[PDB]
Amino acid sequence: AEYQNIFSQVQVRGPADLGMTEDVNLANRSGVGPFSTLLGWFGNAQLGPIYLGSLGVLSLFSGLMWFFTIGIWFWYQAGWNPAVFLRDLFFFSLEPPAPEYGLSFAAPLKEGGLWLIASFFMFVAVWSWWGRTYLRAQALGMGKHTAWAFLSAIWLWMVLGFIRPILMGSWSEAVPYGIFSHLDWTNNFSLVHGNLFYNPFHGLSIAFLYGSALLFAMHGATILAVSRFGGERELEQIADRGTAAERAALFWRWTMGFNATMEGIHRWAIWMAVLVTLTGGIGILLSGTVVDNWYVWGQNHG
Amino acid sequence: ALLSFERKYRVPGGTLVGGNLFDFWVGPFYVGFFGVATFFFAALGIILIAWSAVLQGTWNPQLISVYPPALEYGLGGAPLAKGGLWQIITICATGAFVSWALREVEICRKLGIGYHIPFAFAFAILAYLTLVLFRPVMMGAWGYAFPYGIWTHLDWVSNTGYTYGNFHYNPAHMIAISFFFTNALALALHGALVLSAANPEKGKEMRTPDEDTFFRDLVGYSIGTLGIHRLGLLLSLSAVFFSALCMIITGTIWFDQWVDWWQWWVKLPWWANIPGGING
Amino acid sequence: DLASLAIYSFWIFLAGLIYYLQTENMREGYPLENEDGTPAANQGPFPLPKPKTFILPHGRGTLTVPGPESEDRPIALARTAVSEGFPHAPTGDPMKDGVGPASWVARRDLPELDGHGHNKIKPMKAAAGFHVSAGKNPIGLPVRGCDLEIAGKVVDIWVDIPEQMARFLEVELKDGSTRLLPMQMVKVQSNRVHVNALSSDLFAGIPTIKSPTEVTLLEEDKICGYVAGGLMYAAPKRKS
Ligand code: BCL
Ligand code: BCL
Ligand code: BCL
Ligand code: BCL
Ligand SMILES: CC[C@H]1c2cc3[nH]c4c(c3C)C(=O)[C@H](C(=O)OC)c4c3nc(cc4[nH]c(cc(n2)[C@@H]1C)c(C(C)=O)c4C)[C@@H](C)[C@@H]3CCC(=O)OC/C=C(\C)CCC[C@H](C)CCC[C@H](C)CCCC(C)C
Ligand SMILES: CC[C@H]1c2cc3[nH]c4c(c3C)C(=O)[C@H](C(=O)OC)c4c3nc(cc4[nH]c(cc(n2)[C@@H]1C)c(C(C)=O)c4C)[C@@H](C)[C@@H]3CCC(=O)OC/C=C(\C)CCC[C@H](C)CCC[C@H](C)CCCC(C)C
Ligand SMILES: COC(C)(C)C/C=C/C(C)=C/C=C/C(C)=C/C=C/C(C)=C/C=C\C=C(C)\C=C\C=C(/C)CC/C=C(\C)CCC=C(C)C
Ligand SMILES: COC1=C(OC)C(=O)C(C/C=C(/C)CCC=C(C)C)=C(C)C1=O
Ligand SMILES: CCCCCCCCCCCC[N+](C)(C)[O-]
Ligand SMILES: CCCCCCCCCCCC[N+](C)(C)[O-]
Ligand SMILES: CCCCCCCCCCCC[N+](C)(C)[O-]
Ligand SMILES: CCCCCCCCCCCC[N+](C)(C)[O-]
Ligand SMILES: CCCCCCCCCCCC[N+](C)(C)[O-]
Ligand SMILES: CCCCCCCCCCCC[N+](C)(C)[O-]
Ligand SMILES: CCCCCCCCCCCC[N+](C)(C)[O-]
Ligand SMILES: [Fe+3]
Repeated sequence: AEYQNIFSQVQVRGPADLGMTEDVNLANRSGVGPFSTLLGWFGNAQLGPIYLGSLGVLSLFSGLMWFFTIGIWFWYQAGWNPAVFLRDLFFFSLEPPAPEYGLSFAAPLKEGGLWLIASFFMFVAVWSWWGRTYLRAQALGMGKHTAWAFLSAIWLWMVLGFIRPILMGSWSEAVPYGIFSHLDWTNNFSLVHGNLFYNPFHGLSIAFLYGSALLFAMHGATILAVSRFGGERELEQIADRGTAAERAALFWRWTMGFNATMEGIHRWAIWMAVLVTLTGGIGILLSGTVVDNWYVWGQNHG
Repeated sequence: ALLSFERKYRVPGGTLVGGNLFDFWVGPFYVGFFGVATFFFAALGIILIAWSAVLQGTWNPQLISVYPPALEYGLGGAPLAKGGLWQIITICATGAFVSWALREVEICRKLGIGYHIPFAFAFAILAYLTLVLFRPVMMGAWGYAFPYGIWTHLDWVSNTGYTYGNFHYNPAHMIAISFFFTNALALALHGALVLSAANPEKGKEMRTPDEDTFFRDLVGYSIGTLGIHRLGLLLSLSAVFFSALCMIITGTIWFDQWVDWWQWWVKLPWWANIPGGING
Repeated sequence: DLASLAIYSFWIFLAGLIYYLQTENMREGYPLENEDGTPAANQGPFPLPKPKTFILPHGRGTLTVPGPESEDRPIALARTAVSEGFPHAPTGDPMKDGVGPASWVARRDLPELDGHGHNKIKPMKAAAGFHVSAGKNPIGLPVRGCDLEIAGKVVDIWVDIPEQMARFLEVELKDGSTRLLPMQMVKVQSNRVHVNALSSDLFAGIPTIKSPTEVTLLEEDKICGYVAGGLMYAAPKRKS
C-alpha cells in the first residue's frame, strides 16, 4: 500500500501563525484559537485568528438577527413546545407576504412583515460580508478575485429573493425560509414555468455545476498526483515551473491532447464555478418576467 | 507537436499490456494498448449509434435517441432495432470508459506520478454503471436505464424523478446536492485565492501561501494548500458517491414517495402525538 | 425576443472566454517544438497571448511569460525511430541523467522563501520550536528500500514553516552523509520507514544538497525527480 497524501502521516506544529501584516489593522485581529489534531490529518490544525472590525460585526450581528428572526417564528409555529419544534423542524416556514400586498412593506407581521424583516437582516448580512471579502484582500495587497467570484453567487441570491420579486410585481414571488419549504418552492417554480429542463440557461448551469465537480476532481487529483514534486505549492510553480507543473500538464496533453498552466488551471476553475450561478441567475430572472413557459419558448426556439 | 519541455519525458515504459508495441504518441496523444482499445470501443459505439440513427429515421443530434429494451424484455437481449443496439452501445461505452482509465494509468506510469486521476475518474464511471447496469439488474430490466439522447435522457430524468414525487426528499440526493454546491463553492474560492495571490494589486509583488492569512482573516480558518486540493478531490468524488447511492436505493430498497420516508422522525413515540405545529 | 438575444449573446461571450482561457494557458511550453528542438510548423489556431510580468518578491526579479523557452540542461535521450512520435531511449543511466520519470527541471538554485523572506523549509532541528504534533515520529527509524534492505536512518524532518507540515525525511547513509527523501514517497510504519521507489543501493545516488540547512528549488526538483524515477527504474530490484 503506497502512501496517497489524502491524510498526513505526521503532523508538525510550531508557534501560532499570526500571519502577514501588510496593511491589515492588527488591532482588529483576535488571537489564535485552538489547534485541532483532528482537522490536521486533512488540512491545517490551527484555528484563527479571525479578523473582527466594524463591517465584520455589522455582518455577524445582522446575520444572527436573521437566523433568530426565523427561529422565533419557528418556536411560535410550535406553540412554544420544545419537543414539537424539534419534531417539525424541517416543516416550519417563514413565508413571504401574500400576492395581495404587492411590493408594499405594509403586510402584518404574522403574514409577511416578519419575512421582510428577516430578509432585511439577510440583505445587510450578505452585502456587508461581500464588502468584507473585498476589504480583506485590499488590506493584504491581493487581487479582487474572491469578491468578484462572490458577486456571482450573490447574483443568483439577489435574483431569487429581490430582483425577480420586484420585476414580477410582488414579494410573494420570493423564496420562503424553511428546510422543506424551500424545496417545495423550488419544485413548484419549475412546474409553474414549463419545466426548467427547457430553460437553456438552467441546462448551462447544470453543465457548469457538473463541470465544477469534474474540474476540481481533475485539478485536486492532479495536484495530489504531482505532490511528490511539490505540486501543491502552486504559486512558486507559477513563478518557476518545476517538474511538478510539467508532469501535470503532460498527463493531460497525452490524455486529451491539450493542457493547462499552473496559473491557467485556476482561471478555468474560477470560471467553471462562477458560471454556475451566472447562467443560473439569468435563467431564473428571465422566468415569468419574459418567458412564462420554457417548453413553449423552446418550441419557437425563440 | 511537442511542448518545449516535453522530450525528456517521452521515454519508453510504463505500459500495462503489450510491452513496446503501442508505446508511442500520435500528435500530443499517448496511444498505448488502451488507446487502441479506446479507439475500437469508441469507434464501434459511434458507428452503432449512427446505425441506430438510420433505423430511427433521423440525423438531427437534437433528435437522435437510442432507447434501451422495453420493460418486458427483462434482462435478456432484444432485437437490434428494439433495444439491442443500446445493449451493445452500453458494452461499448463501458469498454471505452474503462480503457480510458487504464490508458490514464499507463500515462501515470510513464510520467512517474500518482494514480489519483484514473482513481477519481473511476467514480464517474461507477455513477454511469449505476444508472445503466447496476440499477437495472437489481430492478430486473434494462428498460429502467436512461436512453442515449440529448433531450430524451432528460425526459428519463424527470419521469424517474417524479415516480417518487418530488425527488428532493430522497435523503441521499440531499447529501449529494450538498457536496455539488459545496464543491462549486470550493472551486470558486480556490481559483480566486491562487489568482489573487499571483495577480496582486497593480505594481505590488506576487503574494505567497502566507493566502492562509486572507482566509483566516475572512472566516477564522484556512485549510492550507495541500488541504484544498484534498478538499476539491473529496468534495467532488463525494458528490458522485452520494449521487450513485441515491439512485442505487431508489426503485430497490425504497420505491414509494420519498417525502413519506421522513415520517419516521415525526412518528417517533416521544412526540408523535403532542399537538401544535405542522404535524400536530 | 429578450431570452433569445440573451442566450445567443452568452454563446458568443463563451466562445470569447474559451479563447481567453486557452491562450492564457499557452504562456508556457509554447511555441511547440519538433523532437529536435526547433519551432514545429503547425502551432494550431490559438496565438500566444501578449506577455505578462510577475513581480517576484524579495528582489528575486520578475518572470515574463510567454518568453524564450529553454531546458537549460542537456537531455541524455536519443530517437529510437526514423519518424515523429516514438519513445526516446535513455543514452546513459536515466536515474543519474534525470530523464524520464527521473526528470528534473532547472528551477532557480535558491530556496523558496516565506512571506517574510525567510527560508520556507528548514530541518526541524533548526526551526523554533517545531515538533511532531501527532502520528508516529519517524526520527530514529531505520529506512528500508524496495529490495527490503536497510539503507540508512531518519535523523530529522524538514518542515515547511509557514504551512507547518512535513516535507522531507533527512536520512543518514552508511557513510555518515544525509539525503532528503520526499514525505510523499515514504511509508512511516512503526518499526521502520518504507521507501518503495528505491532499492537500498540507489540511495547514495540521490542528489545531495549544498548547504546542509537549506534546500533550493533546483535541488528539490532533482531529489523528487530522482526518487519518483525509481518506480520505473528500480523495478528490476523489487519485490513486495
Ligand atoms: C438552487 C435552487 C434553490 C435551492 C434548492 C436546493 C436543493 C435541491 C437542496 C438545497 C439544499 C440546501 N439548501 Mg437550498 N436552494 C436555494 C436556496 C438556498 C439558499 C439561499 C439562496 O440563501 C440557502 C441558504 C440554502 C440552503 C440550503 C441548505 C439547507 C442545503 C445545503 C446548502 C449548501 O450545500 O451550501 C453550501 C455549504 C456551505 C458550507 C454553506 C452553507 C451552510 C448551510 C448548511 C447552512 C444554511 C442553512 C441553515 C440556516 C440551516 C440550519 C437550520 C437548522 C437549525 C438545521 N438554499 C434555491 C432557492 N437547496 C439541499 C438540502 O439537503 O436540503 C435539505 C438540497 O437537497
Ligand atoms: C448525471 C445525471 C443524469 C443526467 C442529467 C442531466 C441533466 C439534468 C442535464 C444534463 C445535461 C448534459 N448531459 Mg446528462 N445526465 C446523465 C448523464 C449523462 C452522460 C453519461 C452518464 O454518459 C452524458 C455523456 C451526459 C451529457 C449530457 C450533456 C449533453 C449535457 C451537459 C453535460 C456536462 O456539462 O457535463 C459536465 C462535463 C463537461 C463540461 C465535459 C463536457 C463533456 C460533454 C459536453 C460531452 C457531451 C457528449 C454528448 C454530445 C454525447 C455524445 C457522445 C459521443 C457521440 C461520443 N449526461 C444522467 C442520466 N444531464 C444538461 C443539458 O442541458 O442537456 C440538454 C442538463 O441540464
Ligand atoms: C424539480 C425542480 C427542477 C429544478 C428547478 C430549479 C430551480 C428553481 C432552480 C434550479 C437551479 C439550479 N438547478 Mg435545477 N431543477 C431541476 C433539477 C435539476 C437537476 C437534475 C434534474 O438533475 C440538477 C443537477 C439541477 C441543477 C441546479 C443547479 C445547477 C442550479 C442552481 C445552482 C446553485 O449553485 O445554486 C446554489 C447557490 C445559491 C442559491 C446562491 C447562494 C447565495 C449566497 C448569498 C448564500 C448566502 C448564505 C448565507 C446567508 C447563509 C449562511 C449559512 C452558513 C452556515 C454561515 N437542477 C428540476 C427540473 N433548479 C437554480 C437555478 O440557477 O436555476 C436557473 C434555481 O433557481
Ligand atoms: C425533476 C427531476 C428531479 C431529480 C431527478 C433525479 C434523478 C433521476 C437523478 C438525479 C441525479 C442527480 N441529481 Mg436530481 N432531481 C432533481 C433535483 C436536482 C437538483 C435541483 C437543484 O433541483 C439538483 C442540484 C440535483 C442534483 C442531483 C445530482 C446528485 C445527480 C446528478 C449528478 C450525477 O449523478 O452525476 C454522476 C455522473 C455521471 C453518471 C456521468 C458519467 C460520465 C462518464 C463516466 C462518461 C462520459 C464520457 C463520454 C460519454 C463523453 C463524450 C466524449 C466527448 C469527447 C466529451 N437534482 C429534480 C427534483 N436526480 C442523478 C443521479 O444521482 O445519478 C446517479 C439521477 O439519475
Ligand atoms: C460560484 C457559485 C458558488 C458560490 C461561491 C461563493 N460563495 C461565497 C463566496 C464565493 C466566491 C465567498 O466569498 C463567501 C465566503 O465568505 O466563503 C468563505 C461565500 C459564502 N457562501 C456562503 C453560503 C452558500 N453559498 C452557496 C454556494 C455557492 N456560492 C455556489 C455553489 C451555498 C448554497 C449552495 O446555497 C451556501 C448556502 C457563506 C459560507 C458565504 C457567505 C457568508 C455570508 O453572506 O454570511 C453573512 C451572515 C452570517 C455570518 C449569518 C450567520 C448565521 C449562522 C446560521 C449562525 C451560526 C454561526 C455563527 C456565525 C457563529 C458565531 C458565534 C457567536 C455567538 C460568537
Ligand atoms: C467523479 C466526479 C466527476 C468526474 C470526474 C472525472 N471525469 C473524467 C475524469 C475524472 C477524474 C477524467 O480523467 C476524464 C478526462 O479524460 O478528463 C477530461 C473524465 C471524463 N469525463 C467526461 C465526461 C463527463 N464526466 C461527468 C462528470 C464527472 N466526472 C463527475 C461530476 C459527466 C457529467 C457530470 O454529466 C460527463 C458528461 C469526459 C470529458 C472524460 C471521459 C472521456 C472518455 O472516457 O473517453 C473515452 C471514450 C470516448 C472518447 C467516447 C466513447 C463514445 C461511446 C462508445 C458512445 C457514447 C455512449 C454514451 C453512453 C451516450 C451518451 C449520450 C448523452 C446525450 C446522455
Ligand atoms: C434553537 O432555537 C434558536 C431560536 C436559538 C435558533 C434556531 C433557529 C432556526 C431553527 C432557524 C433556521 C433557519 C432556516 C431554516 C433558514 C434557511 C432557509 C433557506 C433554505 C433559505 C434559502 C433561500 C433564501 C433566498 C433565496 C432569499 C434571498 C433574500 C434576499 C436576496 C434579500 C431580500 C431583500 C428584502 C425583501 C428586503 C427589502 C428591503 C430594502 C429596502 C433593502
Ligand atoms: C479556498 O479554500 C477553502 C479553504 O480555505 C483555505 C478552506 O479551508 C475551506 C473550509 C474548510 C473546512 C472543512 C472548515 C472546517 C474547520 C473548522 C473551522 C471547524 C474551504 C471550503 C475552502 O474553499
Ligand atoms: C466557515 C468555517 C468556520 C470557521 C470558524 C473558526 C473560528 C475560529 C475562532 C477563533 C477565535 C477563538 N478564540 C476565542 C480563542 O479566540
Ligand atoms: C474536513 C476535516 C475532517 C477531518 C477528519 C479526518 C480524520 C482522518 C484520520 C486519518 C488517520 C491517520 N492515520 C492514523 C492513518 O495516520
Ligand atoms: C469553462 C468552459 C467549459 C464549457 C462547458 C459547456 C458545455 C456545453 C453544454 C451544452 C448545454 C446545452 N443547452 C441547450 C442546455 O444550453
Ligand atoms: C465540448 C467537446 C468538444 C470536442 C472537441 C475536443 C476537444 C479536444 C481538444 C483538441 C486538441 C487539438 N489537437 C491537439 C488535436 O490538435
Ligand atoms: C470546454 C473545453 C474546451 C475544449 C477545447 C479547448 C482547447 C482545445 C485544444 C486546443 C489545442 C491545443 N494546442 C493545439 C494549443 O496544443
Ligand atoms: C446520442 C446523442 C447524439 C449524438 C449527437 C452528435 C454530437 C453533436 C453535438 C451537438 C451539436 C448539434 N449541432 C451540430 C446540430 O449543432
Ligand atoms: C465545508 C466542508 C464540510 C462538508 C460539508 C458538506 C455539507 C453536507 C453534509 C453531509 C455530511 C454527511 N456525512 C458524509 C458526514 O455523512
Ligand atoms: Fe490549485
